[PDB]
Amino acid sequence: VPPPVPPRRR
Amino acid sequence: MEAIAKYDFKATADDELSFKRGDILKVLNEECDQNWYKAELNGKDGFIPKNYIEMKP
Repeated sequence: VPPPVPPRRR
Repeated sequence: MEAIAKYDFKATADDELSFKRGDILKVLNEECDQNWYKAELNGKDGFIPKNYIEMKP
C-alpha cells in the first residue's frame, strides 16, 4: 500500500 | 539528475503526469518543494510526489 500523497502547492 | 519511481502513481491534474512503480524519470525543474518534483516521462513533463520516488545524483 503506497504512501499518502502530499498536499500540492506547499 | 535521475529519479526512480518507488510506487505506482496515477495523476490527479493537468500539471501532473503518471508513472508506474519502476519508471526512470528525467529530473528537469525542481522549485525546492519538499513534497514534489518536475520530471520527464513518456513524452510529457509534470509534477510527481517525493514520497513516491527516490532521487539518484
